[PDB]
Amino acid sequence: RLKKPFVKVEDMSQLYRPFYLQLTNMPFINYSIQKPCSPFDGYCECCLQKYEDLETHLLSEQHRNFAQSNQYQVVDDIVSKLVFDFVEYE
Amino acid sequence: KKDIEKLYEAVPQLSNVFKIEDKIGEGTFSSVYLATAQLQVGPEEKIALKHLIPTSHPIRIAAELQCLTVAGGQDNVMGVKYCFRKNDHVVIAMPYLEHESFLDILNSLSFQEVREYMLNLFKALKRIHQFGIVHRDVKPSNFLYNRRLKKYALVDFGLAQGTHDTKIELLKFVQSEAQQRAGTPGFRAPEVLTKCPNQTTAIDMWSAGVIFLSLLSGRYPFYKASDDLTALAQIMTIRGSRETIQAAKTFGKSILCSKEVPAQDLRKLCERLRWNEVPDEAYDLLDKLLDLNPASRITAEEALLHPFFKDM
Ligand SMILES: Nc1ncnc2c1ncn2[C@@H]1O[C@H](COP(=O)(O)OP(=O)(O)O)[C@@H](O)[C@H]1O
Ligand SMILES: [Mg+2]
Ligand SMILES: [Zn+2]
Repeated sequence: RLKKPFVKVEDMSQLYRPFYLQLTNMPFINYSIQKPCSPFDGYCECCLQKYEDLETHLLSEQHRNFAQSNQYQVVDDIVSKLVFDFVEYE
Repeated sequence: KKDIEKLYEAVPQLSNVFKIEDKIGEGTFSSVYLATAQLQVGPEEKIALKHLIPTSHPIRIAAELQCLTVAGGQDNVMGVKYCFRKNDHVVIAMPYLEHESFLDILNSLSFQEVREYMLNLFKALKRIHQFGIVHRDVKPSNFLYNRRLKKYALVDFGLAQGTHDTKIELLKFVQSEAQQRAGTPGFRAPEVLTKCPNQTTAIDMWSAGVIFLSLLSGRYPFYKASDDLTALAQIMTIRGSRETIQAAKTFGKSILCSKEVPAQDLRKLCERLRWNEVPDEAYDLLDKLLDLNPASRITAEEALLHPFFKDM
């Protein structure tokens, strides 16, 4: 079936879908190429949504709602554990 | 430059504390700035401001912070001075460690410097592993090295996960990569590349082996691959396709490969690629770090006891 060369990986217990690699050629160790060359030479977690423009997603109301909520208390809990030792200016 | 101004705007409190000079890092999850601040205690200090992408979940941000707070500041693991937040904008402040580019120093390290580098990487890995942190992104850009000062720092816990019995509480709430946040394919262990559900601290030891491989062969990046299976194909060409298939069976993965390729002798591989008197213990340690079986792969603690590191 599969055109060569190929690599195929599957889970022995059906947990994953099979996946594949096919290239023109398998990796070849190239000792002739000079050092240091290799011898072989978005989504928002907060809103649980794929976005197209970071800046515009950030400026959306659903992102604004999450950003200005109690959700970062987990971060503030740690920060309150740290000593501030910089000089602060007004 | 507009980045500097927009960092100030997103986190106004930074204005009162830091003179932000330069942008010294960028990745998909963070930008890093170099800054100057005054310490209450007296001197000025150079500071690294790590600005996390505002899309990161609070749990992910908190987890990295917690790794820095709890495990860091000791044994070549970066620590944290403070952390600043306005809303979804979170900036971690760390001591700035001036460091070499890995490429630039690669072909100029003495062999003794290569031993020290590795010894110091294993101290950091030992530290984090005692806390049950799997780093998941060990590679030269996350291991900072100051050649002049002989100073070393493991950074970047943005991809970290917890072992089953992790001491970092927040890491329990971090979605597993195999369950659901991907590193550089070329530093990822076969059990990561094959999406093994069980990924232990052993994956970090593999990555240290890849670094060690670069050091011994003078080639960086050694595995140059844009995806996981290409890196796996390249690993098979080094460690042998038969040997890789056998080992993968032991962790519940079945690999089929078109061309059978033989395992390479590590010494001859590195020597042909690349000091006059590299001991056998170096290639023996390398062989253990690049153990295809994650159960038998050497641990950070055992690595520090390895004959390669007598007497240091
Ligand atoms: N404490 C620090 N001192 C000096 N440089 C740093 C420090 N932290 C990060 N950097 C620089 O910024 C780069 C990116 O930081 P890192 O924490 O790895 O985040 P990411 O890889 O997500 O961009 C690093 O590879 C390093 O060069
Ligand atoms: Mg990094
Ligand atoms: Zn969002």
